[PDB]
Amino acid sequence: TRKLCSLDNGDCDQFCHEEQNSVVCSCARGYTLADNGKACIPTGPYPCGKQTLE
Amino acid sequence: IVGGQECKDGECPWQALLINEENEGFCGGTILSEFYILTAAHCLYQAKRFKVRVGDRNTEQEEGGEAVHEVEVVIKHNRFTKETYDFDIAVLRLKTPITFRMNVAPACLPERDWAESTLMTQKTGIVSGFGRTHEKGRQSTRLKMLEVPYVDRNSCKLSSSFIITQNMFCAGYDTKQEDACQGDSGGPHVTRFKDTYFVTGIVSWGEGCARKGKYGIYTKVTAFLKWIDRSMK
Ligand SMILES: O=C(c1cc2c(ccc[n+]2[O-])s1)N1CCN(S(=O)(=O)c2cc3cc(Cl)ccc3[nH]2)CC1
Ligand SMILES: [Ca+2]
Ligand SMILES: [Ca+2]
Repeated sequence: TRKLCSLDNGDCDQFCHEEQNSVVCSCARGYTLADNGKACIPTGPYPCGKQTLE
Repeated sequence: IVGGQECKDGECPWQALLINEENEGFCGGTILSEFYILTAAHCLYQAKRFKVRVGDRNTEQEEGGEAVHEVEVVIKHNRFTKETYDFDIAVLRLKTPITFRMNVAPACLPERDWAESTLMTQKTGIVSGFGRTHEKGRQSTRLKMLEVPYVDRNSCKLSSSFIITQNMFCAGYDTKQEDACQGDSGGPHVTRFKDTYFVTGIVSWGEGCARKGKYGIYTKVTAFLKWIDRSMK
């Protein structure tokens, strides 16, 4: 039965690692982890991985 | 690319094009950062001196967003074997840094274990390029993209006349007439997760293009993450 990172990516936006028996989230370079510890906020324009919108 | 669709404005911004002396595209690349381009080692023998163009979607017209960059350092993998295309990966350090802008932006590098259990178990990734539109054909003048399903290691080995090493994975279609093809090599294979694209592979080889019962073979980027990290210094 799916738990932690195996359940919808641990609610993380990007990387998910199971430290102990709980989820630790983290983000690609050019992102920071939000206060909720789950979402990844781009720290500039043109962060990696995003189609360009202007 | 055989089949697929055009990359529309802003949709394939991590794409780079290695161009020869005659200013003609011979291979793709993926933008990793303002200085580093990811490509296949086998592309490094398809021309003497080459540059890198970014921001192009139509090689027949200058929509004023294109830039060419000279290569400063080429780091080819020391175990590349031309006979089997194993370790088909290289990094280019550019002389001058890329300016990110519309149609120009890097793809993310994933973390290894997460990528293997989360990215490579998605249904599909996206491969893009300016290469041939069919086996016999001419190179596309428009940048194209194609969604390709990941294929089971086992099925792929059964299908291939050449050895598929652990440094390679297969993607594409058994019968459907859609595939990468010559000129696309070295280009990106990326996998979307939520709304972010990660680099998962490099276009490497196939037996022809889009043949029934054959697939496309891509260098497995996740086997090389440490190596890429090293090369970028
Ligand atoms: O059949 C071969 C092979 C020679 C090989 C292969 C594997 C190991 C060793 N050798 O010598 S495949 N060709 C013909 C097809 N071309 S290609 O058109 O440049 C090409 C690159 C490519 C990449 C993908 Cl992902 C799919 C189809 C492709 N065709 C690639 C080369
Ligand atoms: Ca153009
Ligand atoms: Ca096929």
